[PDB]
Amino acid sequence: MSDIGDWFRSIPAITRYWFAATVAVPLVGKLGLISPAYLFLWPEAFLYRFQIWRPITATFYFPVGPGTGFLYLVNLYFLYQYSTRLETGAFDGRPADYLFMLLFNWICIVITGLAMDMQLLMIPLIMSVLYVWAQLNRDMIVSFWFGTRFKACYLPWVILGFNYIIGGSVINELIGNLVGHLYFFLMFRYPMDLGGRNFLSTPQFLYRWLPSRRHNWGQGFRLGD
Amino acid sequence: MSDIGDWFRSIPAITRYWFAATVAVPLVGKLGLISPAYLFLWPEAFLYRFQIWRPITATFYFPVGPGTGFLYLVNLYFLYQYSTRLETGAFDGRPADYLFMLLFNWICIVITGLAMDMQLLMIPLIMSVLYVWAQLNRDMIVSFWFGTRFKACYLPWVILGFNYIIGGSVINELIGNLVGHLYFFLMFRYPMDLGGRNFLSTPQFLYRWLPSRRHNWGQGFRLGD
Amino acid sequence: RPNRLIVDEAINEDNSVVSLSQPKMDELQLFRGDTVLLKGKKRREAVCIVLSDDTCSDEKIRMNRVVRNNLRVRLGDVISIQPCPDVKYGKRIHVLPIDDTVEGITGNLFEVYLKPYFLEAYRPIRKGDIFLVRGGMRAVEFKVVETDPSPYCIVAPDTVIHCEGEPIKREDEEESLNEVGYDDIGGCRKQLAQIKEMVELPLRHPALFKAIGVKPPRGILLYGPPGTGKTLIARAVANETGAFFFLINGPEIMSKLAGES
Amino acid sequence: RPNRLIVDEAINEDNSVVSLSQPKMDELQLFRGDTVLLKGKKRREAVCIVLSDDTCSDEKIRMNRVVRNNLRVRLGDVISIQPCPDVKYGKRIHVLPIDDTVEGITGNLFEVYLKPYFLEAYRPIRKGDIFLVRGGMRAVEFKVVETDPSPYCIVAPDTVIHCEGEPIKREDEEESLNEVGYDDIGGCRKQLAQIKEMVELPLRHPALFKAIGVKPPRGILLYGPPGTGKTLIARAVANETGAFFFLINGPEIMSKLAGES
Ligand SMILES: Nc1ncnc2c1ncn2[C@@H]1O[C@H](COP(=O)(O)OP(=O)(O)O)[C@@H](O)[C@H]1O
Repeated sequence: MSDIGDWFRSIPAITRYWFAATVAVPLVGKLGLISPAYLFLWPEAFLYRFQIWRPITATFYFPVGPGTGFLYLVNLYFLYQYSTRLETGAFDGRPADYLFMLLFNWICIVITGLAMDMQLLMIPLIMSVLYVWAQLNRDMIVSFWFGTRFKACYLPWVILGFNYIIGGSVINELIGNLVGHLYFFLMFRYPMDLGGRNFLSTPQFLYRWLPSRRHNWGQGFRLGD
Repeated sequence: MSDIGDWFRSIPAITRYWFAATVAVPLVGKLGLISPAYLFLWPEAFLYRFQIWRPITATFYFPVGPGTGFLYLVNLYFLYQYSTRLETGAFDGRPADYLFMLLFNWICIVITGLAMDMQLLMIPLIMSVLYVWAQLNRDMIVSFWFGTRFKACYLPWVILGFNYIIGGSVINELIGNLVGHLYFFLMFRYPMDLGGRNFLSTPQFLYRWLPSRRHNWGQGFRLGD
Repeated sequence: RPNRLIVDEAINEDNSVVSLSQPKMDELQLFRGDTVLLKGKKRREAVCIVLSDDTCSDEKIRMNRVVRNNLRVRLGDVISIQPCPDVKYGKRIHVLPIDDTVEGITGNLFEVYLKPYFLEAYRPIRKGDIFLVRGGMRAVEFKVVETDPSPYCIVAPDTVIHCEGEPIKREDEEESLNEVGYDDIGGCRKQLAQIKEMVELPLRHPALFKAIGVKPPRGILLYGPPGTGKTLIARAVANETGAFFFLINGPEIMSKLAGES
Repeated sequence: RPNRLIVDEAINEDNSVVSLSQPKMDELQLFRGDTVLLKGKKRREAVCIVLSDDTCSDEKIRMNRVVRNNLRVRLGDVISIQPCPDVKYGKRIHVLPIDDTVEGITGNLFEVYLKPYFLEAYRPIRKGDIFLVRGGMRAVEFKVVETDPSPYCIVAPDTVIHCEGEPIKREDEEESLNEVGYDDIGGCRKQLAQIKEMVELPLRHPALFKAIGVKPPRGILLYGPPGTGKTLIARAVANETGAFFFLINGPEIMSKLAGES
């Protein structure tokens, strides 16, 4: 009996595909089929020549070694265990908005990585989605296997400390928190603060590809008397 | 009481001549009695020169140093603790079969290692033996230490991940799992769900070299076409 | 703030009635047959029909198990009540049967259960409610997943009821209505009253009891003939007051093995 | 229930074939060369291969004498047929000759009978079956006592068979789990009636009884003077209704070994 197959199939399509790519790419990179030096998002190479090969893959790639196994494991664990939780709430019947948000965050993070020198654009996206989930679930008593009474909207800073003490590259996670805050301010707080038209409008292309699932009334019978 | 002698005698035949071997070859390397440079299975010299001693000896040696002994110890422990199970059940009344499958595994692994540029050989063969045992004993329940309830047909993948995250060198377990799965098709699954003719028949000279048990139902014959 | 009241057991078995004392109705300007809104814990809301009762005191409000479960409150707690005569007749309601009651029915649910229950009843309903309907040999439980208008609506003869769809799984909040409560015990009024008296404070407000500095009872011996319903009494008390009922069996502990019992 | 089927005489004499009408195979979605399971009375099972026949009626199944003996039925009876696509290729079997067929043969049975019969035959067999082979001058009767895997297998060219052993008798011990039923009980009319009344429903139709929601009996105590044959009563009831009667003796359970009882 394929427990793994059923567990994979119960996952939502968005996060199943994201998780599958994020797990598959590092194995291919380490396996030696393609040299890892071809996927690092070098700013000068992209600036001078076109080099459309490495603007996107550096997000999904990670050169795992015997120094960062724990970091990789905890990052993928949090990604898997919070993407589904975000799916259950908020964007529960509107996956198009979810793709819109992820694309917005990815474009902002790749632009700021073009400006800065960071090479592996995988942690910041997870940090941004975790930050937005924490900020959209405030005043909730969160507790992991040993957490006693940890409060919400503080987990991003706890993982900030955890990642800073275990490893380094604090700039990427700060900029991830920054882009998450920017999206949260411009998506939900903007209409209730200024009342203007939503600048974050999803075009109809995603609706064509991913139409939102509405109610299914079915057939009914009049009660009468 | 000489526990060494009694324990050695209690060990079944074939493993008794394997285990000791793989704990005696490294000593010669470590004491420096024989130069280790002649014990690394260099493929190009094997192709050009004769180098007949390379495959038989390079599959029994592993350099041990500062902190690489733990993997050797755990691999040897698994080898013993699961080869005893493999001989006592399934491949029990066919001493030749337990040896024919080992030679088939060895031939396949040396072929694929000559194709590749791998140095050592015992680890993929151990993984192949463990996998061919695990695929035969599905629907069980075991635990290593932390009260975990993994069922079966997962332990090879679990230890694959364990070796992967803690360190590296992932090719030399996939190359063993693939060979084990190929043997499982060519031995059990293929001529049991479709009816194809057997391609792995143990030669009679092995039976005359090593006799078999006395079957409960007297003696049997093959039908054929 | 003359609106906080304490809940208590009810005598009427209808799922959309609450018993009140006449002075509270006079004070709150609530007339018989009016529909009122109730607010409780976890920001859950319900609607009820007010009925006058002499037995209940002014400070106590009588309600059955279904309404208390909807409000996610237990006995002796505090709730909020307000009037709301602005309810409008509904247009259409979508209901579904909870999965863990409907195992093996294979038939038309609307005619058997919903039509007799909703006929000439004018029961107010709200989105997300759970209501229990007695049937042939089971007690089905239905969940409302969609209504129009939302959330307040009234079931009227001119209504298109949709009840077709995949059964809903459990909410995972428990509150299974198939458990045992104070309504499943009869012929033991006095002893149940005594137990409910001297178990309540140590299990409801432990902080106040610790602050007072008074020793609570530590053991109770329920003795009687076998088959008179003692385990049921203990389970009902545990499920009503709210606890972590843990059952230890005699024979299980006795003959486990030699010393490690 | 389009599974009950009346029996009829066979046209072809092959052991492992049953003749089916075309609409029946269309209705059940069965194709030629596949395997099906036949179940009847006395908890007897068989495996067979579906074959086509225009002459045979839809409700009639054409089938020979050996399968009738295996299923312990007769003409005019009813047999249930079910699909079985998970038939599993065999590895080794043990076959023995019946006592009253090998009188004055004194030869090797592997090549005279078994080899001609089993070549390119693809005949599925089950444990405990009895089958006949026609050869030189005698109809040799053979019994299958084990198969790998059990109990379903298909004879294949790359299989090993064992037929070396003493000629086994016909039944020996196969009467306790057999014809014994209501016809072999005396002086228990009222008690047998009560047992049949309070045990028939929870065993013949368990799904319906579970669906209704009524507790089934969990214990029965047949008490009386020794030697009246109560174990025969229980065996008859189990063998008639259809169950897995599992006898447990007292003394053997008592003195097994200290604490392993
Ligand atoms: N009001 C009641 N008083 C006594 N028994 C009841 C009452 N209501 C139901 N029962 C029955 O009592 C049974 C449970 O008895 P139980 O507590 O196990 O007896 P004992 O305490 O002797 O073990 C239930 O199966 C239920 O049918």
